[PDB]
Parts: sequence; structure tokens; C-alpha cells
Amino acid sequence: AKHRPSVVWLHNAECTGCTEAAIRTIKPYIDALILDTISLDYQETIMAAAGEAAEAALHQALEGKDGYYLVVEGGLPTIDGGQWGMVAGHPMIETTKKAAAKAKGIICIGTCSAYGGVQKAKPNPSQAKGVSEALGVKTINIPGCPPNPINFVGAVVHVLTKGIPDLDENGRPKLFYGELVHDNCPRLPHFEASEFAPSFDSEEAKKGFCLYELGCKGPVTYNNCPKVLFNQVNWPVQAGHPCLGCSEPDFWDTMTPFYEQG
Amino acid sequence: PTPQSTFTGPIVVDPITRIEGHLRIMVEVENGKVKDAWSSSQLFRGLEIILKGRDPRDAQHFTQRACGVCTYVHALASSRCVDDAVKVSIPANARMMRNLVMASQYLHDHLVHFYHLHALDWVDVTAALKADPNKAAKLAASIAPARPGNSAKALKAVQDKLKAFVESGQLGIFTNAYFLGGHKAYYLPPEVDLIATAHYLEALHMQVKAASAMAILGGKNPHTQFTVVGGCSNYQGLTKDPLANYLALSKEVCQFVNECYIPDLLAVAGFYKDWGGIGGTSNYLAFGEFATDDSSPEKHLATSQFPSGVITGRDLGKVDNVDLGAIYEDVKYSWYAPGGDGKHPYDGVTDPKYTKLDDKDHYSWMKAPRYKGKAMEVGPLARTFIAYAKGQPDFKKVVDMVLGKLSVPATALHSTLGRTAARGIETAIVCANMEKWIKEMADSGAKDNTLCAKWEMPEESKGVGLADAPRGALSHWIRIKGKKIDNFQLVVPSTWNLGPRGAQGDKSPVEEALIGTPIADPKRPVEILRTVHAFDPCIACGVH
Ligand code: SF4
Ligand code: SF4
Ligand code: FCO
Ligand code: F3S
Ligand SMILES: [Mg+2]
Ligand code: NI
Repeated sequence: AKHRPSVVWLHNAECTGCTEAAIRTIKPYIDALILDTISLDYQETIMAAAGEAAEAALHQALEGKDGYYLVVEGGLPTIDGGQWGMVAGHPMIETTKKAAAKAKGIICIGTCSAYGGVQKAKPNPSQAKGVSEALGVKTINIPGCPPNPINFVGAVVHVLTKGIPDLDENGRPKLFYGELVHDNCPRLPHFEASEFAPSFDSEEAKKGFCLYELGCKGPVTYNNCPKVLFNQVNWPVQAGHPCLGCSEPDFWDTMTPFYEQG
Repeated sequence: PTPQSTFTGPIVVDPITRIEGHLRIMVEVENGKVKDAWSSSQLFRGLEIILKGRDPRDAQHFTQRACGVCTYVHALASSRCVDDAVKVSIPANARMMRNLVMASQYLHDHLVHFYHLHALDWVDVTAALKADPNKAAKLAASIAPARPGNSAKALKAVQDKLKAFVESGQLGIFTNAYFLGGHKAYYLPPEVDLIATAHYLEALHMQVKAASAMAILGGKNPHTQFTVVGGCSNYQGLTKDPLANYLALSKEVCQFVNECYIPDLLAVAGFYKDWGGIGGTSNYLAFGEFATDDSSPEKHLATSQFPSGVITGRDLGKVDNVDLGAIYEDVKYSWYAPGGDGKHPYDGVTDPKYTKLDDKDHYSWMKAPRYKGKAMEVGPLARTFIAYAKGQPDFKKVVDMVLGKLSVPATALHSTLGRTAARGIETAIVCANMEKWIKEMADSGAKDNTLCAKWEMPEESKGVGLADAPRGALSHWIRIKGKKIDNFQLVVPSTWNLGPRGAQGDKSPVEEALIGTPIADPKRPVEILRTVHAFDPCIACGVH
């Protein structure tokens, strides 16, 4: 009946936590999304075809008459002509470059594809890079490690029904990343009052005191975690653990050591 | 009998879909049967190299990103690893909370694997359209507990949804499936495909609840954030209302496990009984999990309710104790520099060196873990055999219920069918213990809410963190020097299972299990997928 917009989803240097995050959506659920809203035409984690049959499915999708949107999960290993990351005997950098070329839009799910992620952390043995840096094209970034499904599905639905949303200096949709974690944190009054837990065993910790002295990066991290929560039930600081700053570029090197503010 | 072609030649499957990560499988076929195999991991990231020189407290946050499917397990192994190096013993509530989050991970991981990664190798979704809903409802009454989602009405709606989807011409994730137009290796009647398919869609919703249950204690899923050196940070997770919600969600997930997962698994195994003689191996290793005493690696090995041990040559009459000093990794057939063979993890070396695609001398980014020179299978099957041999009561009852239902000997479990059944078996056992474990922590946390112990960072030390993740024996090994990470090595279940050959050219478990695989249709080699998927491969885990 109604044609569903074609989506191609590539996996590069990733942990698959972003794919897992996506299927946690409940507005709508993943089945309703791929049955009614979009046409997920390639997705290695869940697709039935394998090997050459899967590679053909990808090439059929890239040549579709109605075009397609590209979702990229994971960073791009560039050392030795990109050979440390391959699929179907092709370097990941080469396949993403080919797919990015005719994409209607490119969405980077996760800090890895947006900015390079964990494999990019010093000393970066695989010379990994973010998509935009590796391809030389602008991308819509949905960062976090992994991002909230509300943010990813929200961006996808937005892109297909209203166009590209307003993006911040780091390519992140302002709808979801326009506020600091810290500004919506329920422990903010403890912070204002200088009431910090000195350790995890302390009474201060048991009383729910601010976790800044323990390394919390909420004050420099843009995300909506305390507003929307994860899995409809929790978020790190609610669980008594400091924010690591997982939605910020190169956080692996700029936010460490995680348990300090130095 | 088992469909087999007369094909002689090579077959390459790349990518292996419906797993975590990037795997390339090569086989030599002769007269429709696999005579030789190679497991080739296609991605290197290098977490071990990245951790060098960093704060030991940061390790868990880096290593958790080894994998987003078996999320949490690495954060747990790293926490145990560093807790051991600083010689701190975690409070009882911390042991309980850590083990419960692991239990929730088992439930989520195995449900998703069976339905969303494995099932499409046995179930022909398109043939579900050929089924009569009323005949499927009646058949569903003869293979599984009574439920509204199995009514003719429900199965018709599923069929109607599927029919509109297929009639659109946009087959999405089913594009070019090996089952399209029919396939000789797919045995299930249309009525069973329809039942399985309805449950496939239901599991998509149920997994969201299993993740919510885990996030109540873990902070969020994927990638929990509640563990710290010396215990846990989640005081809220010891309180009444959160644990009541945790129980309610867990009970929903377990009802789905017992009403759908086990019954679907048993039906499928019933039709594919011939797979009880395909894909078997001989040696099994498990570090054990769900211990009553996690104050040290030794205590973990000895008090794990899912017992640890080593079985060799299928001898269920001799379960040996795990010798952590007898573990080492070879790199002879891996993409690493020469001179790194036979290294114990404490002396681990990660020096990447690529050659070329399909180089029979160097064909994987995974190292080859060996135990006293032997390849070891790890995971649900290993745990099941070890627990059964030791007469673990819960495993004996369930293994026996399965053998009684399938009318097969216990030796039939040394196979791809057993490996698949084992995963279901332990899921049922975890489910049976959830209410007991939750009550134990509820009462303890109400009484005393201590959750994290005091500790001190030593100038120099070492430690090992053990866990039996959903895929098998996991171990993290740290050397601390100058209060920093000097060496940090991961030896992961998929490394044991899917790594390449060792220094003696000895095949790994998956390579060995692939030998003798019948290939009905060389163009659509589903049989290779069945066996490989049975091991539940996680390549990002394997290589890290
Ligand atoms: S952004 Fe994080 S969760 Fe997503 S792929 Fe990268 S490491 Fe995994
Ligand atoms: S816990 Fe972190 S986010 Fe919340 S108030 Fe304290 S510093 Fe800010
Ligand atoms: N389970 C799991 Fe992942 C693997 N292999 C880990 O550890
Ligand atoms: S760690 Fe990441 S998930 Fe939210 S709480 Fe901080 S941005
Ligand atoms: Mg390793
Ligand atoms: Ni994994």
C-alpha cells in the first residue's frame, strides 16, 4: 500500500550497544516501527540473510529507486587502508563511503559513529575516526554510549516527517541535547549547598548527596537522562553513580579519570 | 534422512549475520559435508592497549564497552578483578545485587538470542502464511501451556500483519532469506512457523521489560552504571518499592520463558532430532556463577550455585577443578606479532600485526585460548554438563525433563541441538530462582543497607575477576604498577569458542563442531548458520 522509507544501517567499529538501545523503544515498539513506519533494508544484527545473500540485500537497497536514509553505528578504523575492520572482504571505510554518497540523510547513532568512541581513545591503535571526519560530510549525531532510544527514534521520525532538526555545535539535535544533565538533576540542591559525598560507603552517599566530588561530569554534559530516564525506570545518578559524560566528544580522554574532577 | 547435497568445493559466509560483531566463516566441503573450517574475526579495537597507563578505577567503564549485547558482564569482571587486586571483600548486599543483575542479563540475553538471532535458522517465516490459524491454535494447545496469545484470533492477527508486510514488496530484514521459496533443511510445518512467528513478535516487547527489570538495579540498559570498587552505589536498589517492581517485571519475563521459550525450543528440537548428532565437541569449561561467597576468585569457583569445573573427552564421571594457572593464549594463527604464544593472561601481550584476508597462517583477530593445550567449549552447554555431572538438583530435574520429552540419551546433548537446548535449560533454572534471590536481598537490605566497603589503592599488585557470562567463562586479569594499569588482559567466552587454531594447529570448538556439517544447498548454507549461531557468537567480546 503505502511505500515505507528505506533505511540502511551499517555496523563498523562498535559494541552493538547502540543497536540494543534502539530496540528498547516503546513509542513506538521496534516491530511497529519496522512494520509500519520504515523499511529496515539492511541490519546485520537481525536480518535473515547472510553472506553473499546479505551483501546483495545491501546493494539492492543502495540502488533502490526511491533512495534511502543511512544510519551508522560504530567508528571507522583507518590504519592499513582500513583492513582492521572488514565486512564481506571490504574495508568498513570503503562501504560507508559508498553508502554515504547517495544517502538522503546520515544519522550517527552513538558516540562511536559521531565522534570516534572507545576505539579512538589514546593510543588509538586502529587509528579510528568518527564518520564525519572520515567521510568529510555533515552528519546528524545522536551520541551517548549508548544514546537513549527516545533520542534516536525521535530523530529518525523527525527526519522523515519534518526535515533536519536544529543541531548544536557538535551536530546534536537541540530537542534532546540542548540541556546539561546537571541542570535537571534532583541532587542539584546538594550541589548548590556544597553537600558532596566523599566516598561511596559514606552516610552522605546513603543520604543521596551530590556526586561531584566523586567525579560526576553532569555539569559539562549535554543529555536528557534525568528528564526522560532509561528503560522507563532509572538513570546513573539516581542509581548513586556519577555521570561519565558519555555524550560528549572524546569523553574517554577528556572525562577521565572518571572518579575525579581533575 | 538429513538432506545433503553432493557439493565439493569451498564456501565462504561473510558476513555471518544475526550475531554480535563481524565474523567470516570459511569451510571446505566434500560430497555435501564440511571437512575443514576456519573461524575468522574481522574487527580489532584494542581495549587492552587502550587501558595501559590508566586509573584502575576507570577500567570497568572501558571494558564494559567490549560488548553492548552482553552488556554489564565486563563491568562486573573488571570490578571483581580490581576488588581482588586491592584485596577488598565486598558487602553481602553488593554480592547479591551484582548476582541479581547478572541473572537479569541471562534472561534478557537468552530470550533475544533464541528468538531474534537463532530462530530464523529453523523457522520459515513466509511459510507461516500457508497456515490455517485454527489448525495452529489446536496444535499450540498440544505443545505449550494455554494462553490468550496462542488463540486462533491472535495467530490470525499475526498472520494478517505478516501478509500485509509481505504483499508490500518491501521485505526489510527478510530480504533474500535462505528460506524464501522453500528450503530442504527447514522441516517445520506451517502451523509451527506461525506459532514461532507470533512469539518472535511478542519477544520483541518482552525483551523491553527484561531490560527495565535490569535497569532498576543497574541504572540503565544497555551499559549499567551502579558498580564501584568495593561494591555498588545503588542504595535505592535495596528499598521496598523498587524491588517490588523488579519482582513483578521479572515474573512477567519468566512467565514468557515458561509459556513460550521452552515450549518453542522443545517443539523445534522435536522436529530436528537429527541435529542431536551434528556439531558436538568434547571439552567443557566453566568458572561458575551466582556464588554465595565472592570474597575471592577461589571462593567464587567453589561456591557458585551454577558450579565451576572442567570436563574432558565427554567424561561426565570426572569433573576436575579449574586451574587458573593452566590458562594461556596462543597467537600463532592470529593477526598478532611473532613470539606471543603460550602467554598466561597475567603476562598477556597484545601486539596487532595484519597480513592479508584468508591467510591460512594468520586468519583471525581473536587469540586462541587453551587449557593445558586443549581447546575448551564454554557457555550454557558447558555449564549444563558440569552441573549435571555434579548432580546439581535443579539441572538434574530440568535436563531429565528435556531428555524425557525428546526421548533421547544425555549423550545426544553433545551437539548443536544440545547446545541450543542447554541455553533454554539454564534460562528456566534462573527463572526458578529469581523469587528466592530477590527475597534474600530484600530482607538483607531492609536489615542493613551497607553496599560498599572501604579499600586502599596499592602501589603494586595483581588480580583476576571471574564470571560466567551468558556465553561462558569470562576472566579479566590486571597488573597494577605505580598505582596504574600496567597490564590488563581480557579472556572472553567467544574467544574460547570461536578463536582460531592454537600453536599446535588444533581447531577451536566452533571449527571442530563444523566438521561433518551436511550442506543441503551450497547456495543457501543454513546448516553452517545453525551450528555457529548455537554458540551464540560475540565477536567484539572475542577480540575486544
Ligand atoms: S557508542 Fe557506546 S554503546 Fe554505541 S557502539 Fe559505541 S561503544 Fe557501543
Ligand atoms: S550529582 Fe552530578 S548532575 Fe547531579 S547535581 Fe551533583 S554534580 Fe550535578
Ligand atoms: N556473554 C557474553 Fe560476551 C562473549 N563472548 C562476554 O563476556
Ligand atoms: S554517563 Fe551518559 S547516559 Fe546520561 S548520565 Fe551521563 S550522559
Ligand atoms: Mg584478550
Ligand atoms: Ni558480548
